[PDB]
Amino acid sequence: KNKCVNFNFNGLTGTGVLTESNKKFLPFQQFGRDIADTTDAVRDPQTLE
Amino acid sequence: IANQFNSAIGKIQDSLSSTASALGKLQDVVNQNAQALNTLVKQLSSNFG
Repeated sequence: KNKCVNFNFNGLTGTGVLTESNKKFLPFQQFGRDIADTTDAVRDPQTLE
Repeated sequence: IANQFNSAIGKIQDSLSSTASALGKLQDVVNQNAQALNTLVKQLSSNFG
């Protein structure tokens, strides 16, 4: 976290800096999207944060 | 003439304090440029096929 990485979450490849979010996903959600229709938050599949 | 000028400047302060829409020409420029930057962001959501 807090470093620039080439992430891949469940095939969602991308370049970004990860950070601990306060966005409250309801149980059924795994990705959150921006106004530009791009993912700006994700649930980690091993640690459910 | 001095009292009339001083009283007429008093109405400029009162008008600009009272009515919301006085600077409509300038806010409409800020609104047009912001609406264009928002339309340009929303267009990243288009599939184009």
